[PDB]
Amino acid sequence: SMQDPIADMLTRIRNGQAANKAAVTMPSSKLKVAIANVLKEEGFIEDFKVEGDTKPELELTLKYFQGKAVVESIQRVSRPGLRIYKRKDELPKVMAGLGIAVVSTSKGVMTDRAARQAGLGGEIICYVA
Amino acid sequence: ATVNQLVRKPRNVPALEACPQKRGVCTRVYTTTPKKPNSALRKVCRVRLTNGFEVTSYIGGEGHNLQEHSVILIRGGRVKDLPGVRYHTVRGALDCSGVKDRKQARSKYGVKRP
RNA sequence: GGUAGCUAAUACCGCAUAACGUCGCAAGACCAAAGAGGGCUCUUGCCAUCGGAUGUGCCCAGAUGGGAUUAGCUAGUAGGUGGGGUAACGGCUCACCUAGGCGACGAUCCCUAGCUGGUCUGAGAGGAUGACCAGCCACACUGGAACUGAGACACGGUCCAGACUCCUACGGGAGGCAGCAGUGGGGAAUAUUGCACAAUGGGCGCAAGCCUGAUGCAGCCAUGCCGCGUGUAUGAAGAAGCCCUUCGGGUUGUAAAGUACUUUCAGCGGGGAGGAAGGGAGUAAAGUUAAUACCUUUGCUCAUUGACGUUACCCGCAGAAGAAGCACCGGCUAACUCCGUGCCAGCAGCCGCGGUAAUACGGAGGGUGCAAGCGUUAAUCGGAAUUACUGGGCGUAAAGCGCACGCAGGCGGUUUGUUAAGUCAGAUGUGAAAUCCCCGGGCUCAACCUGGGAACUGCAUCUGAUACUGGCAAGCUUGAGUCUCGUAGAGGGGGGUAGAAUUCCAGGUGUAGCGGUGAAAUGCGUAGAGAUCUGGAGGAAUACCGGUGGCGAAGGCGGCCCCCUGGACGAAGACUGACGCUCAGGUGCGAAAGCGUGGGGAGCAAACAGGAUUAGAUACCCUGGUAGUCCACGCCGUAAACGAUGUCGACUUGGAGGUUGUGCGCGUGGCUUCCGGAGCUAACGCGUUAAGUCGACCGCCUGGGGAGUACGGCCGCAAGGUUAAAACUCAAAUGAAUUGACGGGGGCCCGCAGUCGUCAGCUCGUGUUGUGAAAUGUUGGGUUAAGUCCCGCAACGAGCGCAACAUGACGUCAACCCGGGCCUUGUACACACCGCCCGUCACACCAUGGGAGUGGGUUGCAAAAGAAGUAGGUAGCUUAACCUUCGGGAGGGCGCUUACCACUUUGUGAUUCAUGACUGGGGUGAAGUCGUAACAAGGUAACCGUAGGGGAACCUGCGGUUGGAUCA
RNA sequence: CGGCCGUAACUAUAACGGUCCUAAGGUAGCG
Ligand SMILES: CN(C)[C@@H]1C(O)=C(C(N)=O)C(=O)[C@@]2(O)C(O)=C3C(=O)c4c(O)cccc4[C@@](C)(O)[C@H]3C[C@@H]12
Ligand SMILES: [K+]
Ligand SMILES: [K+]
Ligand SMILES: [K+]
Ligand SMILES: [K+]
Ligand SMILES: [K+]
Ligand SMILES: [K+]
Ligand SMILES: [K+]
Ligand SMILES: [K+]
Ligand SMILES: [K+]
Ligand SMILES: [K+]
Ligand SMILES: [K+]
Ligand SMILES: [K+]
Ligand SMILES: [K+]
Ligand SMILES: [K+]
Ligand SMILES: [K+]
Ligand SMILES: [K+]
Ligand SMILES: [K+]
Ligand SMILES: [K+]
Ligand SMILES: [K+]
Ligand SMILES: [K+]
Ligand SMILES: [Mg+2]
Ligand SMILES: [Mg+2]
Ligand SMILES: [Mg+2]
Ligand SMILES: [Mg+2]
Ligand SMILES: [Mg+2]
Ligand SMILES: [Mg+2]
Ligand SMILES: [Mg+2]
Ligand SMILES: [Mg+2]
Ligand SMILES: [Mg+2]
Ligand SMILES: [Mg+2]
Ligand SMILES: [Mg+2]
Ligand SMILES: [Mg+2]
Ligand SMILES: [Mg+2]
Ligand SMILES: [Mg+2]
Ligand SMILES: [Mg+2]
Ligand SMILES: [Mg+2]
Ligand SMILES: [Mg+2]
Ligand SMILES: [Mg+2]
Ligand SMILES: [Mg+2]
Ligand SMILES: [Mg+2]
Ligand SMILES: [Mg+2]
Ligand SMILES: [Mg+2]
Ligand SMILES: [Mg+2]
Ligand SMILES: [Mg+2]
Ligand SMILES: [Mg+2]
Ligand SMILES: [Mg+2]
Ligand SMILES: [Mg+2]
Ligand SMILES: [Mg+2]
Ligand SMILES: [Mg+2]
Ligand SMILES: [Mg+2]
Ligand SMILES: [Mg+2]
Ligand SMILES: [Mg+2]
Ligand SMILES: [Mg+2]
Ligand SMILES: [Mg+2]
Ligand SMILES: [Mg+2]
Ligand SMILES: [Mg+2]
Ligand SMILES: [Mg+2]
Ligand SMILES: [Mg+2]
Ligand SMILES: [Mg+2]
Ligand SMILES: [Mg+2]
Ligand SMILES: [Mg+2]
Ligand SMILES: [Mg+2]
Ligand SMILES: [Mg+2]
Ligand SMILES: [Mg+2]
Ligand SMILES: [Mg+2]
Ligand SMILES: [Mg+2]
Ligand SMILES: [Mg+2]
Ligand SMILES: [Mg+2]
Ligand SMILES: [Mg+2]
Ligand SMILES: [Mg+2]
Ligand SMILES: [Mg+2]
Ligand SMILES: [Mg+2]
Ligand SMILES: [Mg+2]
Ligand SMILES: [Mg+2]
Ligand SMILES: [Mg+2]
Repeated sequence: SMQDPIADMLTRIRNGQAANKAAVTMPSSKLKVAIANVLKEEGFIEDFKVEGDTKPELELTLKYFQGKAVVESIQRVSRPGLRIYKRKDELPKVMAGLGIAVVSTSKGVMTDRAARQAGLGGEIICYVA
Repeated sequence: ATVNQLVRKPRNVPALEACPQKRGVCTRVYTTTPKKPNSALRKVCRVRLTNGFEVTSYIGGEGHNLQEHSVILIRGGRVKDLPGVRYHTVRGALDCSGVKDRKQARSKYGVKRP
């Protein structure tokens, strides 16, 4: 059964980029939208939008630069079978700072850089580069 | 292996008894043929050690002085072309004499300096 | 030791006193003490109570080895009430009451073990480890016990017992180095029967001081770490002597000598810190005080205290004098020659080296690396991502349970609220010192010593945050499920029935053969077979349809009809509201063979018999033929039970089919087959039915063997299944693919069918393909005597051959039959089929299973036993302190007795170790014997399970698999 | 429900072979 919707979102992006899809759609959730917001603000995806009400669908517009997909890697870190939490000092650097780690903190989902500047740890959702 | 599986279930010289040498008494002294592709009369001896283990030991160098009831110091070291020979005799220790007329690698054959 | 007498106290005992003490609700009641010293005064001690500090006892949580081939354990056991007990809570103890308590988050049992700070290794995470130094614990000849005491159940105390050993007048007595030194013993291996309390600390003492094997030092040992020396400069004669040499020379080697010098360290002789603070003397003033006393304190001055020690260190003397070795030089790996040897002698970490020109053995010359050390062995981590948390795998290399259901467990769609367990933030406390690290400081430097910091990643508590996870509450419909209508199907169970055929029986016709094979023979037949026709009996299986077809969880399921019954799928809604996924253990299903009981038995056919074949033929072939194959019921629980591919979910270009629904040629579902894209893969290949990209959960792997074996457990009627090691042994085993060669594989051709061979081959450059060995070209369609020529073609060209003008390509042999060419295919071959290779048997050695038994260790259970001690009781005996009416009394002691309990004894189990006639296989070891099972279609395709048979590999039956060649 | 003789790279033994004969030469197990 479906036991990790976030890993599914990341995979839809990974597989979408590898297949040169313009957009990818999926069942929405508040956490998926929170992650989509971070990906947009850091410039990994172009745009997102939620459509529906009873069964909302999240669409992500993927971005390509010089033919190549911009999301070169995207990996689930914390997962249902093994949750991963880090203190502020132990927050991971992705690609020596050139990538992002998405972190769920008590002040919402944000990048590792924003968590570190806010002085927060949290759950490491995924690495993006 | 999954994390849950690991949580449930996590990941040649025996007669010396982890000593550098052992003393022993020669119970038989003989020659034996090496395995293929080698040919020689290789000088060995069965040795009962002070800990009660009986083992075959190799006698190295050119010419030896060991009988039955000779008291020798063995060390680790197999002889590749004698299966089941896992120990060497120390030359120039206890009864076992130094090799006669050696001039190079003298300290390996118990030979005092000319 | 005993007896009698005598004597002191800070020994001992009342009495008095008695409250911020004890008991008590209160009223009350009750409890202590010691003096000594200096000259009344000071100092010190004594008692009580409440505090401090320190030490110690006790409780809780988490953490701290291995084993399930230990799953149940527990009766003071778990809790309660009350009495007792302790410094103190407490089953600590006892009586009674309740029937609890512990355990898969591993109790109980077994094995190993002192724990920690740290230490070694490692980039880290880990792994290994706990010697020295410091914290904690435990023990003191062995077992037990208490006494004294603030503290002990006491290392150099007591008592008892035991095992030892020693003194004795034989009656009895004595002892405990795991203090320091030392001895014997064990061992590969670990030091002097030293000096001193001078320093630091400890005991006692007002102090002086005494004691202190703590400690400070010295001795021994290259055991380690660190520092220094063993000369320095010059010096061609390129001396001899080496060694090598194409005899030119080269190299050692400026090396030596010779000549200038230097003198650390060692030796010898002279000077000289520091570790010494203090303590002792009278004097100085002030404070206590009747006092300018004694005492206290601080100053004051004078002597004096060092085990180390002939100290560190300094100065002087003499002279290169007294001081260099060890390993290595085939690759890995820094360093090469000659001589000796000739698969010998020997080397070896691994691969290997040695059979007459050995950089590998042994010596030498030269060289390389380390250096007062160097090597070797042992041991740990590393490299090893080779147990993979960080950080691995499972189609074919080792690895997906045969398939399913499912409890525990893990995981969990979406929204809101709440909570704040996880998580996060901050603060506080703690995290000993040493060690590590950083910046400094001190020994001439270094090692070493040392100041401050950082660190100690942790733990706890408090206060906050609320995204995510969890809890709780309320929902939602998208996952999952229910209902309605219909569809296809060898899905299952039961019963019936049909037609074809085989065999048999009866009878007719008919007459000499039939049957069988490579060829035969056995066999059947004139007692009439075989053939043919008619009638009958009986069993088993269902031609065609039929299909990479369908159904089933898998195993599996096939004529037709009925009865009972399971699942799947589609359409259109409605309904429930996360009800889900996975699943250790558990449970069920599970081909064929096999087993049990009862039936059945046509055909087929293990075994078996005969006939052949063959060197033999326990086979293949032939003629027969029993179990079995069939049915009922029960068991077995395994297969190459395979897609060699676990289940569930999501996502990611295409093409061509099959099958089965359904909506309007065009859609849309389910199941299924082939090809192929990205991607993935060692490659082969896989490729929306993934071996791609992800998530959840499970199963499984960790070199080849030994071995899926032994032992133990469980299961089974048995056969056996299941769980599952170790010693030992090798440096490989293995997968995929490549070039050859080879095939009793295929296709196509050729030849009277030195060498192969006058065969038509063999190669290269550049380009391209492949991770790569390699490939392409050179293959293909034709044609030729010919890689001859033409045409096509990721190849484009070129060379040697052919041809042309006897001529022998590159190389090989360390010279239907035969030979050869081209393409393709299988291969376990590469010494290339004259290949490789299997098992019994024989011999040697090694480890090991079973085994009548034999000898120990540990331990359960049931009893016996009862030293000493402590406690309880007490007819007897006895008595310093208190009381007394002087008779005694209270209280005590002894003895006796009871309880608990050590030694020890007996019986009976368990477990473990050692050993054992004999017996089973296993492993290793150039060239043994018997065959030839496997690899090619391996000459009968191979293999899996099972059964039977056989000297051995194996053979045969039944079902299964392709991991089988062949088809022109 | 059998004789005879030979045969393994140390011996020893004989998995093996030959030979003769039988209706068939005693299997498993046990000794
Ligand atoms: C100690 N431990 C529990 C061992 C273990 O883990 C085993 C295992 N399969 O994992 C055992 O089999 C193990 O439990 C076990 O049973 C062992 C043995 O049975 C034997 C036997 O019977 C004979 C010789 C050697 C062994 C052994 C060394 O393999 C034993 C090892 C045992
Ligand atoms: K050799
Ligand atoms: K108790
Ligand atoms: K109680
Ligand atoms: K540790
Ligand atoms: K003891
Ligand atoms: K005391
Ligand atoms: K002292
Ligand atoms: K891992
Ligand atoms: K929450
Ligand atoms: K479950
Ligand atoms: K039959
Ligand atoms: K390839
Ligand atoms: K599983
Ligand atoms: K092994
Ligand atoms: K080429
Ligand atoms: K061929
Ligand atoms: K044996
Ligand atoms: K035994
Ligand atoms: K065969
Ligand atoms: K078989
Ligand atoms: Mg007193
Ligand atoms: Mg009183
Ligand atoms: Mg085990
Ligand atoms: Mg076992
Ligand atoms: Mg009580
Ligand atoms: Mg308690
Ligand atoms: Mg111990
Ligand atoms: Mg590492
Ligand atoms: Mg210790
Ligand atoms: Mg430990
Ligand atoms: Mg006391
Ligand atoms: Mg004592
Ligand atoms: Mg003592
Ligand atoms: Mg001692
Ligand atoms: Mg000894
Ligand atoms: Mg003394
Ligand atoms: Mg080199
Ligand atoms: Mg030579
Ligand atoms: Mg080692
Ligand atoms: Mg490792
Ligand atoms: Mg691996
Ligand atoms: Mg295989
Ligand atoms: Mg395999
Ligand atoms: Mg399977
Ligand atoms: Mg299931
Ligand atoms: Mg959730
Ligand atoms: Mg919290
Ligand atoms: Mg510390
Ligand atoms: Mg919540
Ligand atoms: Mg049906
Ligand atoms: Mg039936
Ligand atoms: Mg059957
Ligand atoms: Mg039967
Ligand atoms: Mg037949
Ligand atoms: Mg037959
Ligand atoms: Mg199996
Ligand atoms: Mg099958
Ligand atoms: Mg199949
Ligand atoms: Mg399998
Ligand atoms: Mg199907
Ligand atoms: Mg494909
Ligand atoms: Mg077995
Ligand atoms: Mg078993
Ligand atoms: Mg060619
Ligand atoms: Mg040509
Ligand atoms: Mg061509
Ligand atoms: Mg010519
Ligand atoms: Mg040709
Ligand atoms: Mg045995
Ligand atoms: Mg008694
Ligand atoms: Mg064969
Ligand atoms: Mg065959
Ligand atoms: Mg085959
Ligand atoms: Mg088997
Ligand atoms: Mg047979």
